[PDB]
Amino acid sequence: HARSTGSYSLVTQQPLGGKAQFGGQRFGEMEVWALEAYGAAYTLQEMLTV
Amino acid sequence: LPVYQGETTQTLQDYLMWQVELTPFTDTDRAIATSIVDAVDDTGYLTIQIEDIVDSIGDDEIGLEEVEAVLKRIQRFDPVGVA
Amino acid sequence: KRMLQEAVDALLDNGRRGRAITGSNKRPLKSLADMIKGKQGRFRQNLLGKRVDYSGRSVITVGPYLRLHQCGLPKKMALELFKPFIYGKLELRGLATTI
Repeated sequence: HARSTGSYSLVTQQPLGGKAQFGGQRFGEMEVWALEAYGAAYTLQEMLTV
Repeated sequence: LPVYQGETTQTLQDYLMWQVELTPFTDTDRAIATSIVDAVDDTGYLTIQIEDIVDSIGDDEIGLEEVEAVLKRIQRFDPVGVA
Repeated sequence: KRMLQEAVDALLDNGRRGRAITGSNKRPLKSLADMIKGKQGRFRQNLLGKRVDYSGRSVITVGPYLRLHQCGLPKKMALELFKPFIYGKLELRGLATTI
């Protein structure tokens, strides 16, 4: 399963999720912890805005 | 609560707006294109006349020829029925 | 007025005071505080629980070749993630006058 640009929700405007009509994966908090362990703050800004 | 998917295309009107925005258009050109796209019915025919659009523009510099050129660029839009 | 005060309390917090259930379901309702607290609140899924766009569910295989500074992305998964890049290259190369 992959996605480039599909459909988002009305509630909180996020994509659907677990392959329900071309969804996407879910990012983890351990993962953002590890990213901070890398300290790529601009990467997190892209992750939270783009 | 319920599933609340909340995902649907805006009758390609959002698709048309994105495609027009996807094409390189100037800020004034983008505004004119957005105004033209707003003047789109479900069938795909413009409700307002070109003179009505020019009046809604409210710019002395805005003319019939420029509006027609913008509409013609808008006419060859992404999906069919954009006449 | 006692009914009204109880109803307002249930609207704020049902789990604390009272038990409101739906039709044919005995489960409680999700009050204005319920969607704030617990594992299914706003604060949860705020910690980047939000869904990922360019991602998902690939399987692992052994790379005897494909040295460390490399990885193998299957081609069927490709052409989707970088589709905007494909469009940009196509427009830049004069291969697609239109999107």
